[PDB]
Amino acid sequence: VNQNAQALNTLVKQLSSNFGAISSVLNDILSRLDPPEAEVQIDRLITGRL
Amino acid sequence: QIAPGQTGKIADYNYKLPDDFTGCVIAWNSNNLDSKVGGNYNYLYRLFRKSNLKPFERDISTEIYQAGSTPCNGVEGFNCYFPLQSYGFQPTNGVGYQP
Amino acid sequence: GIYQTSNFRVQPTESIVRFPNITNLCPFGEVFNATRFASVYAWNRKRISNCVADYSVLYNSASFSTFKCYGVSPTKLNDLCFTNVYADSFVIRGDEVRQIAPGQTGKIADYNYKLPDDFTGCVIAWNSNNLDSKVGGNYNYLYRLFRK
Amino acid sequence: QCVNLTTRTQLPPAYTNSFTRGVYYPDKVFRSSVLHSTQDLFLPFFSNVTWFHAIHKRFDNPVLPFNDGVYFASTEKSNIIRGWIFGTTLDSKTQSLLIVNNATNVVIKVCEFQFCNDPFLGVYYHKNNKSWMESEFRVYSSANNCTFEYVSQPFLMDLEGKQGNFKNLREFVFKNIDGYFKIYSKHTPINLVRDLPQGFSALEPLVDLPIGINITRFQTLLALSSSGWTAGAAAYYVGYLQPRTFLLKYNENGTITDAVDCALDPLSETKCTLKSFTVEK
Amino acid sequence: YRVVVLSFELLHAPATVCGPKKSTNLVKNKCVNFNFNGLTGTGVLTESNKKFLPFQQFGRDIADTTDAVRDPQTLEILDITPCSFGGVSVITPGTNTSNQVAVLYQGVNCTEVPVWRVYSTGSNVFQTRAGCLIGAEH
Ligand SMILES: *[C@@H]1O[C@H](CO)[C@@H](O)[C@H](O)[C@H]1NC(C)=O
Ligand SMILES: *[C@@H]1O[C@H](CO)[C@@H](O)[C@H](O)[C@H]1NC(C)=O
Ligand SMILES: *[C@@H]1O[C@H](CO)[C@@H](O)[C@H](O)[C@H]1NC(C)=O
Repeated sequence: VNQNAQALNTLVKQLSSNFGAISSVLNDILSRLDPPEAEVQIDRLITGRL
Repeated sequence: QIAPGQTGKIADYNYKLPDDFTGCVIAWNSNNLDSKVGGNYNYLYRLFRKSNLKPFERDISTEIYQAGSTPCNGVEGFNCYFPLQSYGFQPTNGVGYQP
Repeated sequence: GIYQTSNFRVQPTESIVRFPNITNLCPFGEVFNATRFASVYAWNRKRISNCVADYSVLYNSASFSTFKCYGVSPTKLNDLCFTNVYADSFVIRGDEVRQIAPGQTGKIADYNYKLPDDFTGCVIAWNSNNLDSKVGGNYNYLYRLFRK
Repeated sequence: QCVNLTTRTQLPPAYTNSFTRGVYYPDKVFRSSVLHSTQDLFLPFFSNVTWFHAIHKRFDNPVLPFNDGVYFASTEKSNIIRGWIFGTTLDSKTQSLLIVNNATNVVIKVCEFQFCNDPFLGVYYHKNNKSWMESEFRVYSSANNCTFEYVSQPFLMDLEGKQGNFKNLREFVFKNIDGYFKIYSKHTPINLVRDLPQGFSALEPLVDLPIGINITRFQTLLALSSSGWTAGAAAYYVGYLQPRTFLLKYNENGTITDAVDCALDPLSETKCTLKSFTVEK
Repeated sequence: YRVVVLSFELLHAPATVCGPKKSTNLVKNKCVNFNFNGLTGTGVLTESNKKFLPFQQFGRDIADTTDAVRDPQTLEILDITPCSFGGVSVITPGTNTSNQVAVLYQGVNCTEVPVWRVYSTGSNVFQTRAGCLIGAEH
């Protein structure tokens, strides 16, 4: 039980990292840049989460 | 502002290039060809719009634009303008302002 | 057997937004509707900061002869915001209201008050003939004609 | 007007051990029954803090630095400490900032002054009226340029009081980060003679201001013809903050109850790496 | 002519006069998308009993996910719950026998199943500990 809870916990916890992008919140990247630049950030985010 | 994804008056209101463009652009000055000291006001551009237009779309409507909150009718009114505007094309201008 | 497909979601319906009970306005009445302003040679300067600015009520008002902004579109002033505000108030001739634009020439633009080539701000002018004008001529208002 | 008071006895600087003091709420979130690990500017545990006191024959109000905020503590009665100054030069070579708790109002402002060597406020004592009347206000010599000012509501604060033991334990911590001046504070009733006690109590936030200037030094303002005086018994202590990592324990109601310093000694490091207050064999 | 010139500036120092904030009404008990003082999210809001301190605004969880907020205009506590989701399952005998099927919405209390539709109110809605079963008889 302990190992299962810990693995799930860290999975959820990996959603608040940067991976090199500007911010960890997708809405803030979308609502602060233009589509020709937000793409290069969203790509980093999706790579890390994958 | 012609390159894909750029911004500004032209790229935003009259001519929009798509982001997946696969083509070339050719540009050269024609000052001594079509510029007159009196001013070639045959050339007009759109200054205002309710919103930006889709890629490779062409707008020709001449209905007056409204800037202020108040509505407008007729042909002219305060803070309600004819959106078209002409260039001051003369050879005497500095670099860039030539056609 | 039994197979899996097609996740689903409840798909929220409407939107909502909230903010604090904002109440501390800027005293515009003391700079726009003051009893008397200064002359062009001594344009009065008043600073505004630390308050709430509402440009809608002044942009929709039509009693103003001219409302020309250069650094911001008129509708966007109610969506952006600032570090400092300064108001330069004065009184001029009705024919010299076109000289106050940045980079122009003329006696007022060259002797009294000039605007920089990259002025970020706005100019609001209105006629108040019946407010401070008299039959005998309110000579208290005067300008500069000679300067080095 | 401002004159130097030199009638004192001389003593060396004194140091004292700050066991567990100077923990504040790093942010505005709420949590319940949790252990959270934070990194921020704190006052290291069991550090040595500088100690200044005004007794009877002593009048000590020197200029001390201000780097990465400071923890200022006071064991006092009769409200003798009143003011605070800040600025890069404090001499109109650069901007300057001022906080004061007058007997009537609390004043805050940024301007360009020129402070004397020993500015102070002076309250007369029992001049046939039983009312210690504040009459001396010698902070600066001028105020050239101002970019922001403010003053709060007037009030009444007693300028009298004599106790055998200091009752007010006032703790303050100040920081200046990226143009925001932050002030956290807390008040406690204590019965101790000449020391800062043992105990745990966190400091809530009180104020944030958008000043935006460089601050490097500071100085206190103390409550006292041009020579001769009487200062009420009072003591204040100064400590400095450093970047550390702490482990904070939130109870059921979201109020901090205990903390652990993850760099003091190896046992605490073990506690910190396991994220618990008890470690098994 | 009386003239006034505004000489403000942009985007170089912490602002001091900003102004432009407007607020709508508050709703409850339906999945909506909200913005509380720049906290953007989506979910359903309910009345809670958590006891914030006077200076605290948000509330967070073990995994650092917000689950409680304080209404800026009236000082009250709202609990946030994400609205439902799950997978869909098709129970079928082979196509060699029949073209009839049953549908399982797993992990959903089918008081709100509807949000092909015919298998959303078809011939029954049977509740089981694994979810809502539609098209099969008890
Ligand atoms: C702190 O100051 C006291 C003063 O006596 C001294 O004994 C002690 O060693 C000092 N500790 C540190 C870490 O500087
Ligand atoms: C938490 O606060 C409640 C009242 O809000 C109080 O009844 C309770 O005793 C507090 N917690 C503890 C551990 O005392
Ligand atoms: C099974 O029988 C019970 C009576 O013992 C009855 O209440 C219930 O409705 C029946 N279930 C079904 C699915 O018919």
